[PDB]
Amino acid sequence: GPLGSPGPNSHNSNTPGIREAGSEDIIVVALYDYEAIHHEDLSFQKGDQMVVLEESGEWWKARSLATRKEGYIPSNYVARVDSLET
Amino acid sequence: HSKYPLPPLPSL
Repeated sequence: GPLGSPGPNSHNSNTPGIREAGSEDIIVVALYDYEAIHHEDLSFQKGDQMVVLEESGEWWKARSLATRKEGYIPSNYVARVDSLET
Repeated sequence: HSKYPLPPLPSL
């Protein structure tokens, strides 16, 4: 009788830590202390920095750079770091 | 999210 020995050849695909690009991080400093006045809102302090991710209109969804939290924050209560003067 | 006409600006 004949004979045969099995043995497949597993494979896979995936790229490593390919170079990065396309940055984006709107940093805004709280112009005034905020403790989530209304629902759906993040709480911060006057001088706290947040990473604005989404900016629908006024309130933007930034992540507190203190607790790495995530929630909507008032723009009228923040000021882009690159929007500071003297 | 634009739901409220921004919060009431404080003093300092």
